[PDB]
Amino acid sequence: SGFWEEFETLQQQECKLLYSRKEGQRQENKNKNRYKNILPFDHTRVVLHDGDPNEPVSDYINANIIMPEFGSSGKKSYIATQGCLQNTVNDFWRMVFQENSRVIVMTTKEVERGKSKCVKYWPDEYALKEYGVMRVRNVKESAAHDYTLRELKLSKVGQGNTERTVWQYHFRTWPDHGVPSDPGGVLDFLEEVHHKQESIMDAGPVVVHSSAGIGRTGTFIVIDILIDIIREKGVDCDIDVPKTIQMVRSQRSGMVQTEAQYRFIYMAVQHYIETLQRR
Amino acid sequence: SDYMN
Repeated sequence: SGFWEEFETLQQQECKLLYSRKEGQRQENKNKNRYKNILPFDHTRVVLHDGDPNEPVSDYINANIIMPEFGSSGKKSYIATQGCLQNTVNDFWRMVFQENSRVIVMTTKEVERGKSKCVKYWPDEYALKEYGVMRVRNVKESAAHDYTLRELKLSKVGQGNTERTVWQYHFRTWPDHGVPSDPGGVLDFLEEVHHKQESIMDAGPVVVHSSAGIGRTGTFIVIDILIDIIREKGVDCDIDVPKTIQMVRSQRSGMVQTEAQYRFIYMAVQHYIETLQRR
Repeated sequence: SDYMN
C-alpha cells in the first residue's frame, strides 16, 4: 500500500503514450531496436550527425536525452539507451563521441539467462579495436565488489586531437530477476559515477543503458537525480519520487518498469539520507 | 519482440 497506489497511478498516466515516436518506427530503423514496442520520443531522441553518406538513414539510435531540470546543462543530463545490438555498436560510439559523454553506466551483464542484453562494445583489457570510424583502447580495468571500471580512450580514426577518456562503470551484480535487496552497492557505485563526472569539465551527458533502456536505466537515473538533490539541498529537502519519474518519462517512455524498482528507489534515497545522518 | 520485464 502507498507505494502500489503511487506506482499504479503513474502507470495510469502512461496507458496512452502521447509524444510521437515516428523515427523509431521507420522501416530503415526496424532492426536498430531491440524491442519493437520500446522507441525513443522524436523530440528528445539523440540525432546522429556526420553519418556515412551512402547510408540513406544514418541519424538514428534508440536513445533519448534525459534532463533532470528544464534548464539542465549537458553535464548534468543523461542519455538513456538500450544495450548495443550487433549492428548498432558503431552507432553507439558515434553517439558517445558526438555528445562528448565521458562516463558510461552499464546496468546489465552482456547475457542474462541466455538472452543478450548488450553486445560487447569495448575491447579486452590493454587491447584496441576500431568500431567504424571510432578507435577505442581499453587502458585498464579495476574490479570492485559490485562493478568493474574500464578506463577507455576513444578517438576518431585518423583525426588528430580527438582522443578523450571514457569511463565505463559496469554494474555486474544486479540480479537476473527482481532488484537488489539492499541499495548499498548501487549507492556506492553512483557515488563513484558522480564524482568522476563532476571532475571532468565540459563533460557531456552520462550514458546509462540496460536491455531496453527504460527499466534498470530509469531506476539508476532517478536514484542519481534524487540523491544529487539531497547532495545539493540537504537531507530535509522535499523529495517527490512520482514527479521525478514523471519528469524523466516525459523524455523517454516507460522509465522505471516495476513496482519492485519503485520501492528500490525509495529505499536507496532513505539509505542515502541515513548515511549522511549516521556519519 | 516485446519487453516483458
